[PDB]
Amino acid sequence: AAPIRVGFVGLNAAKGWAIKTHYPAILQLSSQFQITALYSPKIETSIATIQRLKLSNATAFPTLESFASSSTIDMIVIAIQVASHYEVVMPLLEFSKNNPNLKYLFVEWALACSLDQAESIYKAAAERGVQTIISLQGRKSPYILRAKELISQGYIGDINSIEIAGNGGWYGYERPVKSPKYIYEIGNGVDLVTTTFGHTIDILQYMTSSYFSRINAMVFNNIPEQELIDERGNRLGQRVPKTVPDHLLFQGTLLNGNVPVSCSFKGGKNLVIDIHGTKRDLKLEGDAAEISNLVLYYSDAGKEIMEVYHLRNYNAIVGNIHRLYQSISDFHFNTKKIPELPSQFVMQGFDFEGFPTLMDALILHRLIESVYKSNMMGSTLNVSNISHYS
Amino acid sequence: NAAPIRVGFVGLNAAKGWAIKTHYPAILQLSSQFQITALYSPKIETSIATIQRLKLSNATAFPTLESFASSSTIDMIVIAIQVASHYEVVMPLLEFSKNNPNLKYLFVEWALACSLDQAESIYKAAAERGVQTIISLQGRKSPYILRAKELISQGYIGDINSIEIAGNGGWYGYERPVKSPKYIYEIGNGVDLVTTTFGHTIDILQYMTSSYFSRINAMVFNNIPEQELIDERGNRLGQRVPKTVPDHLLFQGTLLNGNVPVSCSFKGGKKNLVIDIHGTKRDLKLEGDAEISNLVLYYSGKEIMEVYHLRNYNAIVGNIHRLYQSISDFHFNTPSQFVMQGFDFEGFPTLMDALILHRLIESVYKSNMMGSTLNVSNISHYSL
Amino acid sequence: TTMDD
Amino acid sequence: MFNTTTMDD
Ligand SMILES: NC(=O)c1ccc[n+]([C@@H]2O[C@H](COP(=O)([O-])OP(=O)(O)OC[C@H]3O[C@@H](n4cnc5c(N)ncnc54)[C@H](O)[C@@H]3O)[C@@H](O)[C@H]2O)c1
Ligand SMILES: NC(=O)c1ccc[n+]([C@@H]2O[C@H](COP(=O)([O-])OP(=O)(O)OC[C@H]3O[C@@H](n4cnc5c(N)ncnc54)[C@H](O)[C@@H]3O)[C@@H](O)[C@H]2O)c1
Repeated sequence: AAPIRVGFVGLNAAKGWAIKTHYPAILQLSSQFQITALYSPKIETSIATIQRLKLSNATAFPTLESFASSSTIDMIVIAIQVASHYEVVMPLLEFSKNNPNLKYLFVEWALACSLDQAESIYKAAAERGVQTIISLQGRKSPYILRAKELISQGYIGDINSIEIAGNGGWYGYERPVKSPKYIYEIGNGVDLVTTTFGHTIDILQYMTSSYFSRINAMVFNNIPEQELIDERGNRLGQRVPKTVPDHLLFQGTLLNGNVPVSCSFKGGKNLVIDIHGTKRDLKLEGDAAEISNLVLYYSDAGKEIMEVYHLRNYNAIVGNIHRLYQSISDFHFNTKKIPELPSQFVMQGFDFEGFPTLMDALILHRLIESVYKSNMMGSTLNVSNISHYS
Repeated sequence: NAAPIRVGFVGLNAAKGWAIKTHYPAILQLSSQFQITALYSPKIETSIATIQRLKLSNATAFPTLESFASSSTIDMIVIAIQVASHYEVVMPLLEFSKNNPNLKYLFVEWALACSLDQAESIYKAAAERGVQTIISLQGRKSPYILRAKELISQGYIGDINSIEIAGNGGWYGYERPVKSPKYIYEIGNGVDLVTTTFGHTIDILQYMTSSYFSRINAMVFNNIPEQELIDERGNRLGQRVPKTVPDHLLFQGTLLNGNVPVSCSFKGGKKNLVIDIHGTKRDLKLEGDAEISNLVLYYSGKEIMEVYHLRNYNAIVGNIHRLYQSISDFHFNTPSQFVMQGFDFEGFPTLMDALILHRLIESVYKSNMMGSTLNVSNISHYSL
Repeated sequence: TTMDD
Repeated sequence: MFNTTTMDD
């Protein structure tokens, strides 16, 4: 019937992730989403934001307490630094018992700075009985879904093997004197493994509809000191410490078919995912949330066939969050009208419809932990039970 | 001393085999420097047949290993037989060879033996015999391997930030030629994805980068236990055969020099090879369609790609040719012998080089079994 | 860029 | 050549 009332923690018109992605989506989908509540530590900014965006329905709350309690909210969105997720969401969840209308809790990836915090958060979310949503928007990319479709329909045949090559961000030999210090210190929830590799390995499991059984990882900090740089792209003859990793080696096996997976992630061509099937090979590529290109190959007298799938002018960064929101709306308003559906689901798993949940994020955090665990202990781990309960 | 190296062959056969396609054509070209004086087969009729088909005007067909290995008409023995028979033939041969004061070189094909144990015994015995040894790791003589090795060593690409390797190898995929030896598909017979395709490749890698590994981790697969037989047309004969050798190898590790990350994937199928070396100043890529064909250099408001490709270079016979060349040069112009080539440009790979490689290959299997990352930084100094 | 968070 | 060449040893 009526639009979904959205309360935002982390929406800021001046800066941040939510203004570039979440807002533009909620803007397009005004018929279905409405922002009714903002919370910042500084109330002046919440208010400033409401005026710059002319949020004719937004109320700027002064406290987490007040915000989380308000019954003018159907969905809360958390879009703040990962290091503050746990400290803000655990309280918020307690307070939120004073809102009978709360239905959805939407949290950005990563969920927390550690598997422990992530478990606590998931536990608490369940106790609260709301539907949850994590921001693994890769699951909504047009490329990922076509690939998944092709694969699940037998178009490449059985998966023989997979290779992944990846590039990570500012974890090369250089750092913008701009970018913060919290990005480059371990345990703050943002890094090569948790982020770049997290998003990628997830879409891999999702496209192939399989989890891992065994994995082995080596994690590197071969670049402990980074070279600062300006906006011109020139070095400022200044060095800064970096405790987060600059390289990740990862190999493992998928449960379904015991498929070999070789992966390399570097800190500095953004992304290549090579899936070799018995009938066709499938390749996904990137440059500069993309993923921007999908390619399929087939093999006196032989024929070769190349299928390219490319959306000419597509903005993945806003594109994927959009489709995530759209997918939440289609679930709420039941656009494909299936009267026979309950109001809530634990996880998406490998289903096409719906969206990733905190349970999906938890499983991922479990896989991330196991990676680090593998590296330190220097051993190959059996991870095939991760993804059992909660 | 102005005299040609007199060569005794075990495994030279004019009808079939590796040595006829590679070793012989080389020895043919280099007649001024190499001469075949002795053949041994289990069947003397074939040794003789070979001598006549090739008009080996100086060849004597010996009836027994004993007689062959003892003959003093031989300066270099070459072993080019199935890997599974190396140990059983070389250990005796080495004993007998004490009756030849002229023996100077022992040349053995890769792989050395079916196991690290056999390989150790063989190396031990080779040392006790005091001859110069040579293993057939001929990639160490590829023009491409050498160019890449130079560029790298002259700092032309900067520091190595990371390495990726992708290989396809042999008939270890879904299909297998109907006329094809059963033994090369049963594990422990010295021929397989790891020992062979990966052996040769990882070796040239260590050689190009002048570094051994410190830590490694491997997963080895047999996801294809039954293979589909095929004819010469390339069509399936609706028949299946067991295969206990691997169809996939995952390998990751670190090089000692610089602690460089190395990601490797090897598949059983049938783009042969890509070796991607990422340096601080440039990228270097080696490709093939498992004998390297092509070397690419990438550097940098403008981008540059440079391709080094020799034309009419046959790598199969050419790299083996070049190995005999360096053995010839050695016997004639130039320590009297060495332990190993290590990362040197000149000289040739020896049994010690092969041993170190067998040690790494053993570790690969050990890592897969133990299920843990291993420290291999000592295998270039002493036992595993 | 804001995407590096 | 879809046969077992001598190089496959
Ligand atoms: N690919 C992706 O899905 C993607 C990309 C980038 C960032 N992210 C995630 O989105 C989240 C937000 O990133 P960001 O750079 O916008 O973070 P941010 O902390 O800078 O933005 C949150 C905003 O909320 C306010 N705020 C800051 N700390 C707060 C606190 N503890 N309590 C209440 N309000 C607070 C501030 O005004 C800030 O502008 C992070 O978890 C990040 O990992 C995801
Ligand atoms: N370096 C490379 O890239 C490369 C490539 C292919 C093969 N090889 C190696 O070359 C060697 C020879 O391979 P091959 O397939 O030609 O061997 P092969 O056994 O099939 O042929 C060698 C010949 O030696 C004779 N012979 C066989 N068994 C013998 C024994 N027990 N005692 C004495 N003589 C015997 C036979 O006449 C046979 O024709 C093997 O070690 C193989 O691994 C190396």
